[PDB]
Amino acid sequence: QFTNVSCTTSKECWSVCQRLHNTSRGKCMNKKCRCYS
Repeated sequence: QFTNVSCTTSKECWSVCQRLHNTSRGKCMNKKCRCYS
């Protein structure tokens, strides 16, 4: 799903995603960091 968190390095979506939802896998798009199941 989407998160209002922007990014610079994929390292960021990861921790955000796993903390917020039961995930771990994440990757960012120029618009924002994004999470995946």
